[PDB]
Amino acid sequence: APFVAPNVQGRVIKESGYNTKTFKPAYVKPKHVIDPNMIIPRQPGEALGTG
Amino acid sequence: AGLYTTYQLLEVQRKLKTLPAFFLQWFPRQINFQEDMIAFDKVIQDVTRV
Repeated sequence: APFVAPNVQGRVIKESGYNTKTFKPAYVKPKHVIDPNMIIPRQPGEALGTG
Repeated sequence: AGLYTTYQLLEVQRKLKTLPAFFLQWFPRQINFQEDMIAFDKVIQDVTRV
């Protein structure tokens, strides 16, 4: 607090305000194409020979 | 004595030496198969991508 000789008025004290933060979320979009070149070939569980 | 020395047999000392199983503890799975060959399919899946 300010020391102020009691013979005088007093001292005016300043203030401070405040702030805000604002954010937009980002966007994510992966995809696969699944044409036959991927469906046909033998997958690991398939028996050798026939499948 | 005379004809032959008499004897007492005391019990037989059988040392049966063996090779106890150690490495087979990491091969617990057993497959009996009549096919010509065994086959593995090993897959790497790099799902760590962003």
